This record gives sequence, structure tokens and C-alpha cells, in this order.
Amino acid sequence: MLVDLNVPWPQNSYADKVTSQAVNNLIKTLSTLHMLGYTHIAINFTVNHSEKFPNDVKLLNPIDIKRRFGELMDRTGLKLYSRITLIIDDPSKGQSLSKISQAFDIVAALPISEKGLTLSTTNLDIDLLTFQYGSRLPTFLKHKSICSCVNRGVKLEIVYGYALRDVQARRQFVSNVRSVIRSSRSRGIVIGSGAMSPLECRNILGVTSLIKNLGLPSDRCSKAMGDLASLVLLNGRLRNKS
Amino acid sequence: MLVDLNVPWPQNSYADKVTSQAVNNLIKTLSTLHMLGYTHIAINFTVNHSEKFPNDVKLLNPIDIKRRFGELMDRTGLKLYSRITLIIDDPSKGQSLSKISQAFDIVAALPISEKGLTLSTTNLDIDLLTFQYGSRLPTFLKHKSICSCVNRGVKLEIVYGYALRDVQARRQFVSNVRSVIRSSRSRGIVIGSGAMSPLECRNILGVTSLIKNLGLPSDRCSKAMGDLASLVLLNGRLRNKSHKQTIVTGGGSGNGDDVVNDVQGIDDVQTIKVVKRSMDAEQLGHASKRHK
Amino acid sequence: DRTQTFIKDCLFTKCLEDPEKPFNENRFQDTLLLLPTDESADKQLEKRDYQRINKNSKIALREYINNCKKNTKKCLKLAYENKITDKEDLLHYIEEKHPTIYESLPQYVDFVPMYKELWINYIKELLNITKNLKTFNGSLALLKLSMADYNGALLRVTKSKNKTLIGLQGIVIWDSQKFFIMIVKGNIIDEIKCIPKKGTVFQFEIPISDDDDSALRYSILGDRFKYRSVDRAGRKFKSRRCDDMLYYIQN
Amino acid sequence: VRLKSRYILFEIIFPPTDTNVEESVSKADILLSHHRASPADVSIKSILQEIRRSLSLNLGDYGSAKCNSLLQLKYFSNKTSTGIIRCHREDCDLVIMALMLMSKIGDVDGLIVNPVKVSGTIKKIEQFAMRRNSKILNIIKCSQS
Amino acid sequence: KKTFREWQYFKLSITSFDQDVDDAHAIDQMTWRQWLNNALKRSYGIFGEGVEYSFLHVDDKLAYIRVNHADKDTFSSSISTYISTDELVGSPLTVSILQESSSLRLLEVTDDDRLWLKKVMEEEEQDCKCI
RNA sequence: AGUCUCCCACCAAUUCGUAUGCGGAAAACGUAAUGAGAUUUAAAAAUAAUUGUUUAAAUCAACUCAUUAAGGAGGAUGCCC
RNA sequence: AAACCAUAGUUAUGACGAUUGCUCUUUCCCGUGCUGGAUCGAGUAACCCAAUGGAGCUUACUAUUCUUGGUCCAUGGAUU
Ligand SMILES: [Mg+2]
Repeated sequence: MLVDLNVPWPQNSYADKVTSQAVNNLIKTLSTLHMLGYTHIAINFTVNHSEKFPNDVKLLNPIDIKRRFGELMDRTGLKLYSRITLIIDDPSKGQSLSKISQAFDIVAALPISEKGLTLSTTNLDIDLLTFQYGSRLPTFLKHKSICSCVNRGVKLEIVYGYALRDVQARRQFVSNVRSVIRSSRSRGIVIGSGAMSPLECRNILGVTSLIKNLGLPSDRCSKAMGDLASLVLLNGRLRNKS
Repeated sequence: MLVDLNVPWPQNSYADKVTSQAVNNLIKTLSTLHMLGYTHIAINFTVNHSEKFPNDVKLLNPIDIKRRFGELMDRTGLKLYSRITLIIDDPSKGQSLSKISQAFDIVAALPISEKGLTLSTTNLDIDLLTFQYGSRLPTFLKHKSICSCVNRGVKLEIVYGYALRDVQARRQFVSNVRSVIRSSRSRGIVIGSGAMSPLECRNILGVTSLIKNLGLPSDRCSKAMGDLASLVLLNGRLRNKSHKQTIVTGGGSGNGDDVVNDVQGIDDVQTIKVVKRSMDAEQLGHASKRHK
Repeated sequence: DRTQTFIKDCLFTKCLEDPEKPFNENRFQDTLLLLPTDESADKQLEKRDYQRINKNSKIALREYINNCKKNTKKCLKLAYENKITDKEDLLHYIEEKHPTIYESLPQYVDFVPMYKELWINYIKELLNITKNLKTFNGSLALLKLSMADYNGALLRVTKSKNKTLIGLQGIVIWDSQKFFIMIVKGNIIDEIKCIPKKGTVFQFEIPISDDDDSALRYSILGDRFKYRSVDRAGRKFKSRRCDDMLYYIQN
Repeated sequence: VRLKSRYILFEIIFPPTDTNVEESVSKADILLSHHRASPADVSIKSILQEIRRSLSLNLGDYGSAKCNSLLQLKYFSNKTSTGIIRCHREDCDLVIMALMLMSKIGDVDGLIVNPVKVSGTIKKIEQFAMRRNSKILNIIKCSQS
Repeated sequence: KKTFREWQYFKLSITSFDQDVDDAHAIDQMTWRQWLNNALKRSYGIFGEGVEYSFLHVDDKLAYIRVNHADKDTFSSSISTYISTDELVGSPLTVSILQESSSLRLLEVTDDDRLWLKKVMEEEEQDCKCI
């Protein structure tokens, strides 16, 4: 079975209210993912580390899959999960994870600076590490931090969707994904599709061939993608339940 | 030991007269090849088979190795050989190879058709079989023919120096080279550089990288450039200089005066070798005991 | 002949799946054959005499080689024990003290002057070695040498696969098909040398002393010396591989 | 020693990119809205030229030269949008990546290229295509109720 | 219980056969990078441009470029193919691969740039093996 | 792999009713003892298949051809005894 | 109108990862030595590929482009 863990939600801030057109486009792209052939879908929602978190538990997730996607779930026959990434820049405006870990299922991070990587590798109860593949990487991906964050269980997430946006960022995305493959030494590599339009989603064969030509062996792609996505879903569900 | 057997000469037909700029560029490229490092260089002279061949002997070889190349070799330190490529398309009646093979050292071919290819593989006494990497292949090359020809003699030549000419030519060059390597079973492969100027020359490592990217292993490339090149030189030297491999006019006493190595000593206008007396009957047979 | 062809095409479209193939690959024979598939006495005398002489000479050569091989060992051991280094001393000693063992040993001192000059004169007159050297022909001389007879010739091993066979000079007594027979001399060495031809290079020098001191530098190759014509020409030659000559270029 | 070929089966799927029109959520409805039809301006030399352009633009010069030696479209018809391209076994992954990186046709926009089955024989490809066509009819018959 | 190949060094050198033009025109470090990018873009597409490489010990027509072990062939095949035309000098430039090394043990001169590079990669080799 | 050979229905017999050195259903099949032979030969070359070289031609080794029917009993010789 | 049948079956036998074993060379150890152990490396080849099944024969293979056993009135060195 295949798993997608990087479907973005059309909303950045909390003051940002959703639009019916955005929900329709999300329905279209999820239907297209299910059409190409998928079993597990995990929509992602982006938020800034500088923004104020709400003093709520019943309002942390502006998704509510049961009321919106609960009909698609039992009609077309797939599942949806909650995932949130953290755009972290510097050690400020934070120090809260025990309340965001109970609401959502998967917690990710987006470090963009020097101290961001150190703080992500130090004391963040995260599962996936995501980089800005569109633009340049912060400094340099080294083994001293990547090895240490992979040996504990945190994997590196690769977005093959950012490549299909324009023509110029393709070079940067390739130069960044190959650096990540060279630094991670091809053990903890999970892949996701960060596309918001139904025109930028592909199948397993094309993605496998792309990641194989980009530097990952055919065993690593399959095994990592499948089993690691299943395992991160499992541990997320377990930490959500208990 | 590195051998380059495909240095082109700036002339195609005998009606042409080569200017001094071309021979000076050839001198510069020979010096360039000697600078980085090389051992044997054999220049090529391409001509067509259909037109009439001049009925002469002392005018068929417009190379003059002794006058200019003999003047530069004492400063350079290597040897030069003359090679001719017979580009044959249709079996015309003009055929007097008994003179061109004896006047030149190595005789190669460049077929365009299938009948010409078959007759050059079976009956024509040649040394190397070159294909037009600029043009497309005549037809689908078979395995048994190439293998029997390699076991019989003539091997195939890959010219990596042509890929530096144009932009669209590289695709056809690769498509021909891969097919030749697949059909030849990677046995009789000799590599050459068809560069007319020192600007398109490379090092041995660049050649190794290009060929290993094409599909042939590196150790086999080194083997074919070291021993298969010396053997294909020896074949073309002995079939002309000597008889049909029975009696050789060259006597190797040590390790430097060899039929392919010793070129300034062996006379060419004739085949004699005037050497002072060094073997009489009163000397002791055992070389370890024989002392002067 | 269109209609019956169309009918058999309709006949093949029932059995076969592509009816138009047997005609293109030429599998439908228009014809099939029905036939069951279908002064002598002295000559005999001299032929018997020649066969007998050959069969006797072979055994005689074998026994001569064996006798020489044993006598060299015996005489060398006796000389080493006898406190004798020089050849002129050992020869006279075994002459006075070993009469029989001396009739079997050879004498290279007489093997040199008869053989060498009678071969040199013949080769000089054959190759037309003249006071002037402007009347030569290389290819024709090579053909003659390939056709020439090398019985009673002096040859030197200049290159070989074995590092020990090189540098040996000797006058031949018989030309075999696999081994090469010569005789070599030293201070106490009188060895009959049997040398392999597979992987060796020989050479023979012809002295020319008209006014100056000159000599022709010729050479032969054993590997391809076995498939040559003898005493005549007109034999179909084959290109072998021209590949097992790597030792020539290697060293 | 033996020329090993490998055919790739690909399909053109048109996503219902229309946010002003709400869509029905089921299996056969989305199967029909994704398998509607191919446009009239669809041919074999028009898809081969497009994929060659895409391959030369994404891989490069040698990357296109090594794959364009035995790159041919054997069977394709615009009625169902299923094509079979022939290629080598060495560059098959490159051809699959080129099919994935196919952006759009010169005149037609908004389409996805999906590689379904890849194998080294045409008989098994035809068998799998027949099996897929038979499977497609099942959900249709079930939803027509 | 094995070794992971981080990258491989490549000893490059621009070799143009014209001293009258070489002594006149100068070559800096940005020229090398521009030539590499142009070669990658002319011989390959984005696949060739996405090659990871840095510059170490840049000199007059001498440079040392580290390339990953995975794309050593892609690097060495594009290096031996491209020839500069109208980049910075009217005379075309080409590069010749002097030698290759995968263990940092290579011999040019008695300088210490190799030495401080070795310092950094020592305190990083022990770090990568320990972590 | 190879333009080689043969089995893949029977036939108390115009159907190789072939007890023929041994094994074997057959084989243009394996091997054993002895003698001889080289376009002057039974036959290989310088007037059915296969192999780039394609048996030998001092001795050995390799090829070809020409002889030796199975089992039991008596005598002689050689070896441990 | 079928007789449709392979401990591969119609020219398919793919992609890499890991482990053991073999050849030589680099070093250490007990007791000279041991199908001895442990690192530092390379190599695991070439000939070539089925299309119904079995046997015989011949012809291609193994040079830093893996190996093994024996023989030689072949030569080279040393002792008796
Ligand atoms: Mg077959």
C-alpha cells in the first residue's frame, strides 16, 4: 500500500479563514490522488513559529476531518490524518509541544537557519524533518547532525512536488535533494507530495524512477517509503491515543 | 605504451596540395601529444576507391617522414607510421591494392554498403575496419560475421575524436559505438582519436572515462590500447616489410631494435640492414660464458 | 498462375494464422523431387628401399642423440672429478686414458670450417651477394630464403619465451618439425642443443667483406616457420591470427 | 548476445480541474471524469516529439542520445489513451522519469501521464491491458444500478 | 564494518596551448565555476547541473574539486567533453584530468593548504565515525 | 553453440532373424592388447559434420586402418607360498 | 474440434543490499608446520545463451581478463 504524508492545506495563519474554492480544490486533488492509486492520505497544515498559539484544545485543528471528509472517507474508501509542520527560525516564541502533540497526529519541522537545525536536533519531539526544497538550503547538510537525528528515529522528508512548480527552482531542488541523499547516507528517507493542485501528482513508477536516478537505490526507495510511512503513522496514532 | 592510429592528414584526393599552415598545425599537435605523453602515433590518409589511382610508387605517399618528420623526431623522440583508409561503397573494377599495401604500412577500410562490407571482411586484405560515425550505419550488424573476422584478423576501430566536432553528431556516434561494442563481443576493439588540431586532444584518463561511460570496461580499454594496439601495428608492419610471416629482415638483439620499434635503422627504399659483423663461429655459445 | 495461388492462400488461412508468410520466406516448394537418392618392378624396389632407409635413419638419429647426451654427462662428471678445467687438457686426457669413450664424442673444431663455408658460399650465390649492393631485391630475397634450405646453417637465438634459451649459437645437423637441433661449444661444454621452436626468435648473419666490413641482419620466426613451403612454392597460405607474437613486443 | 527490449504502458488522465463545479464522490464517477477522452489534436509523432523535447530538456544531450536509439511508439490510439512505447532495459527508468516529467502538450494543457505496466514482452502487456479493461467494466456496471 | 565513500577528489588543470594569450589574460576562481556550470548545462540538463562540488586550493590554471562518489563518472565524462568558447578569452580553454585520489594522499608541493584541509577533515572524520 | 548421427508403433521375419574384442535398444558411439603405415601411402597434403592455428613425420603423446566369438575342463611356465 | 502437455518453458529468467567460501599478495601469533585465526586490498572470470525430450561425437573457454591435479629421452641453476 502507498502512503502520502505531505498534502498541504490552503491556510497559513489562524486568522486566515478557509475559502470554499480552496476546499473544492483540495477535494479535487485528493480525488486525483485516490484515482492514481493510494490508500493513506495525511494532509499537512503549515504554521509559523512566530505566530501565537491559541489557548484552546477544541480549536487547535481547523480541519475536523469527521465533518468535512467523513463522507468521502466511507464513500470512496480512504483515510485521512492530521499533520502539522513547524517553520522554525530562531529559539524564540515557542516552548510548547505537549499540547500540540495531543491534538495532531504527526509533528514536523522546517528549519531554515543555523540554530534552527541545532534546536531541531536537540529537544524537539518531532517525527519528520523537512527542508525548503524550492529555495536554497540554510548552510550545509553535514553528517554530524543528520546521523544523530536519524539514529534516534527522526527521518528526512523529501518533497517531489516542489520540482513541478516552475522551471528555475528545479535546479535548486535537485542540488538540495542530492545533498540530503549524500548526507543522510540513504537510511531515513521518507518522501511526500506537496502539491495543492490536481495537476502536480504522479504515480509510484515515475516517483520511484525519479528518486532512483537522483541517487537513491531501488531497495531504499520502496522499503523506506512504505515501511517508514506506515511506522510513522503507527507511532503517531499510538501517541495520539495514549 | 599508448598508441594513436587515427591522426588525419589534411588531404583527401591527390589533386590537393597541402599548404605549410596544415603541416605546421600537425607539427604542433604532434608536439602536444608528446608533451602530455604518448608512445606511438600513426597518421591517417583518407582516399576514395572509385577514382583512378596514379600509376606511380614514389608519388603515392605524400607524407615525407624522413624530410620533415625525420627532422623533428630527433627533438621529439617518437615514431610515425603512414596509414590509408579505403572508403568503398560499390564493387567497382578499380582495384590495385598490391601497390598501395606495399607502399603504405597499415591499410584500413570505411565501408558504406553491405556488399562492400562483406567483401572487405572476407576477401580484402586489410588491417582495421572503420565505420562512418558521422553518418548512420549501413544496416543491422550481425555477431557471427564480426566474431569470425576478429578470429580471422581485422578488428573494429572506435573514433572518440569525432564526437568533439558537432552537436548533433554525438548522438549518432554513441548509437554506432554501442552497437559496434554489442556486436563485436568486446574482443577486437581499437580506439583512436581523429583530431586535426591539438585543441581536441585529451589525456589517457579522459579517454578511459569516456569509453567506460560508453559501456566498455576500463581494464579492457587499457588492455586493448596496450597490447591490441601493438599487435595491430605489428600485423601491418610484418605483412608489408616481411614476407607472409615467415622471414623477417629485422633482427632484435636487445629490446629496442624491433621491426615496429626500430624505424630509422631499417632501410625502406630497399629491405636490407647493413650491420657490421657481430656473429662469427669462434665465439663461445653460452652467452653467460661469452665475454668480449 | 493467380487463381490456384489464391485458393491455396485460402487453404492456408484455415490451418496457419498468417497465410502470407510461406510465400515470403519461400516455404512453398513449386517442385518436389521423387527419386531414390544416389618398369613398375624397379619402382616398387626403390620405394621399398627409400622407406627402409628412412625408417633406419630415424632410429640412427635417435640413438646418436641418446649416445651424445649420455657421453656429455659422463665426460663432464669425470672432468669435474679429474681436477681439469681446460678443454685441450681434458680432450688429451680422455684420449690417452679412455679410448672407447673418445670415439663417440664429436669434434666441433672440424664441424666449423666445413659446414660454415659451404653454407656461406651457397647462400651468397643464392641471394646474389655481389661486390656491389645496388642489385638487390628485398621481397624476392625473402621468398628465396623462405624457400631456401637451412640444413648446415648457423643460427642464434636472440629472443625467446624462456629467458635462458637466448644467446645460443650453433650449426644444425638436422631440421625437425617441433624441435631445433644445434651444437654449441664452451670451455667444457659440447652440448647437443634441442631447442623448442614455439615462442623463439632466431637470426643468421652473412659476412660480407668485399672492401668494408658489412653483414646482412636477417632473422626467422619459429612460430610460423612450421607452415612454410619446402624447396618449392605454390601452397595455399592461411592467416592464422597474428596474435600470439606478444613476446616480440613485450621484450 | 541478445537484444533485450522492454515496453512501457502509459495512460493519459485528465484531472477535473474546475473549482466552480462541485463533483460527486465515488469510484465510477471519478473513473469516468478522469477517463473522459483525449482531444482531437493527438497523434503518435506529436507525442513522440513532445516526449523527446521533454527528455532533451530534463536529462540533457547524452541523456537523450542514449535513450533515443530505440525509442519508438509501437501501438497507440486516441480513443482510450493507452500507448505502448519501446525502449531498452538499461534506460527504462529514464524513460519512466521522462514520462513523469511530461508537463503539457503544445496546445492542450492540464493532463497527467501515468505509467501502469512495464515488461519485456508485448503479449503480457496486451494481457494486462485486457485485464484492466475488463476490470474497468465491473465498477461501471455496479454504479449504473 | 566497511567504509562509506563520502566523495572523491579530482585534480583538474586548464590546459590551453597559447602562452602569448595565457600570460596576457588572467584566470580567477569565478571563471572556473562559470566554466563548470556552462559545461554541465551544455553536456547535460538539470541532471548535470545538480552535481555537488566545491573549490579547494585555486591557483593559476590549477584547481582541486571534490565530487561525490556516486557521480564521479558523470563529472569525469562532462569534464573531458566540453570546450570553452567565448567565455572570457578569445582562445578556447579545455581541462585535462591530471590524477584522481580517494584517500587524500597526493603529492604536489610543500605547502600547508592540504594541511589545514586535512585538519578540518580529521576533526570531521573522527566525528563522523564516533557519531 | 554447431549444414553431425540415432531412439521416440509392432511384426519366429521379402521386417539389416547380426551368438562376430568388451559395454550398449541403436548410434557416421566409448574403450582395451598387438603389428604396420605417410601425396614413394589402404587413405589426410606442397598440379557427412566441425575447427583462427586444425594427426604425425629425434623419442614420447595424438589420428587412421588391419586382427582378437561367450562359458566350463587338462598340461606347461612366472610370482606370494 | 481437440489431443495443451515442463520440480525454466517460447526467446521472460529483472533492480540492488547483506553474509560465507576460493586465488595471490601486505603483516602478526603460538610450536617449523597445520583446508589455523585476524585485519589492508583486488578478483569471482571467459566461451556464450534455451524454444519438445534423451544419449554419443566434435568444436569454442579460463594471460595483472576467477581456478585445480599430474606428466615431460624440454631447457635454466645447485648437491652427490
Ligand atoms: Mg538455439
